[PDB]
Parts: sequence; C-alpha cells; structure tokens
Amino acid sequence: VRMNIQMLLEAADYLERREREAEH
Amino acid sequence: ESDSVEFNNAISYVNKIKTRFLDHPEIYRSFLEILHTYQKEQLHTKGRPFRGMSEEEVFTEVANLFRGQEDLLSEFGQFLPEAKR
Repeated sequence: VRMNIQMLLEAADYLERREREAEH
Repeated sequence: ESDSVEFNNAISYVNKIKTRFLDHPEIYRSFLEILHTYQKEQLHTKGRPFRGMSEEEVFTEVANLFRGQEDLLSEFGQFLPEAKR
C-alpha cells in the first residue's frame, strides 16, 4: 500500500516514456 | 504476483488529467512541478525519507490549476495518507 504523492511523479514519468515506447 | 493495482490507479488518474487538459497543455508543466516540492525529500537527504512539506499546500496549488474540476481532487485524496475512511 504505497499510495503517496510519489505515485504521481512515477505515473507521470512512466506515461511520458510509454508514448515513446509505443511508436517503434 | 506483485501489487500494482494502485500503480494503475495512479496511471488512470494521470491519464485522465492529461486527457482532460487538452485545452490546457500548460498544466502538465506546473502540476508535477508542485509535487516536485513534495517528492524532493527522498533525494534531498543522505538517508531517511521525509514528508516534504504540508500535504495541504501541494493540494492548494494543484487546485488552482485544475479549477472547475473537483472530481480530480477527489482522486487526489487517495494519494494523501490522512485517515482512510
């Protein structure tokens, strides 16, 4: 159970990187 | 099996934020910038974690950005460890 605001900076950097993964 | 449900609950939130702030591409700068004042703690010390600041402030700023949408700050409440009720 690690729901702290840390998750928002994690999810953000994740999702930034996810778009770049998807292009190929 | 590994718990990453709440990770995806964060993803879904950020993705919702990003999908609703299409009229506002600027929010994607300042939103995280505010939480970066929070998250700083982990890299600031040479040892222990901290709280950052007061959880009320990081909230306070994001609210002015997001303003109009109370429903987003509703989900923000999950990432604030208060009472859990």
